[PDB]
Amino acid sequence: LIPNISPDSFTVAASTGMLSGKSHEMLYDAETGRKISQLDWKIKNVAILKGDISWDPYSFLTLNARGWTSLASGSGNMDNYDWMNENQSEWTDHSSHPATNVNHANEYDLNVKGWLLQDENYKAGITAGYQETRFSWTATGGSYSYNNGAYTGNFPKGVRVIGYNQRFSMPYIGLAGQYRINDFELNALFKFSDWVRAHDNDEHYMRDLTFREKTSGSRYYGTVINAGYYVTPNAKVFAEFTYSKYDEGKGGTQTIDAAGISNKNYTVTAGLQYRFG
Amino acid sequence: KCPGRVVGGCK
Ligand SMILES: CCCCCCCCOCCOCCOCCOCCO
Repeated sequence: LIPNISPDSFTVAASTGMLSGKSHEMLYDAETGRKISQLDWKIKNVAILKGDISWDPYSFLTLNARGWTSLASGSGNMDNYDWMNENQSEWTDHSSHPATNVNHANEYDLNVKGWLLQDENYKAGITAGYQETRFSWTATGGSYSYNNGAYTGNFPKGVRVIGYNQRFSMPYIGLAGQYRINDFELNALFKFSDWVRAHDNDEHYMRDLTFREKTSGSRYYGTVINAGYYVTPNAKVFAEFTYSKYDEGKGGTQTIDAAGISNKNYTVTAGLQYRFG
Repeated sequence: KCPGRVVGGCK
């Protein structure tokens, strides 16, 4: 059958707000599993713009493209701990880099929703999609405690020390629900994957080393919740909260195992949704 | 060898 092309089958949304979260760049001894290295990359505050395009070609089927992107460089933090001494549990080395920027971040999520239950107030379905999320940081300056506190001091202000990028991609499955009572509307979504593929890239500028890691078959959990009010029949003002957790996977390391790549993130935004027609 | 650390020279 020929999909619905009526203007009212089409809805667009945009919101703005903030993204925050934390990533981990991990290294383990591939024999004992002993954690030898851990860099924690913080996303403290990044302004984002979030977009959504949704089309209902059929009553039971919605096609959706959504994502968000950083509006400018944001603030972050990085800490780098290393366990060089196999005998000792405490770390031998630590550097701290408060002057770490989140250069950019984004996410894209292309999905379908198959609506299986519906009445006047409630629509519920199964969703499946493809999603990718990327973050980029640059750590500059900072301080260090090396070789069990034998060497301590600071790195030169503004000098870039480590550059780091992560990306996670996956197909996911989920449950989506939509409640509408008069002018109030609530949407809730729960997403999951058991097959995340992750990559990262690390430029150690003071060692002229580039590291690359990749893992596959790791888990993801995500939620989306939004609530809003229709101020016209076609226009809804709303707020939205999202949470995503990319569990650590186990994979290989490259220098130009065993590596772990992980992330959690949150967004809080507010905006407007508009249905045509 | 120095894993992770900002500077190498682990000898
Ligand atoms: C495409 C037919 C639906 C078949 C269901 C299979 C589910 C697999 O997930 C694929 C997700 O990709 C769907 C692409 O979504 C389209 C988004 O763009 C539409 C906005 O105009």
